[PDB]
Amino acid sequence: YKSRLYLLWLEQKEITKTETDYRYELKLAHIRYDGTWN
Amino acid sequence: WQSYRTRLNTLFARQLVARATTGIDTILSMETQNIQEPQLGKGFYATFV
Repeated sequence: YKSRLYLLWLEQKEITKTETDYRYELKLAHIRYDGTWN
Repeated sequence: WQSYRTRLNTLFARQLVARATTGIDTILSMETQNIQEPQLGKGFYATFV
């Protein structure tokens, strides 16, 4: 995107409500000009 | 400010990223220095000679 490499991924978090259920989050990270990642 | 609008940020770096994929020779070029940014809200440009 915008001629830059990004990594997009889905993560799962376990939550007690008892009963077990899950929370989901999407994360996005990218390469900076010096080669490090954000 | 009253009737004036002052740009506070820049989008240059975002457009630079794509140009930058070819290296320094592009980054520091005159073409790069001619990147345009969006106008500050409703309005228009005009020439007065």
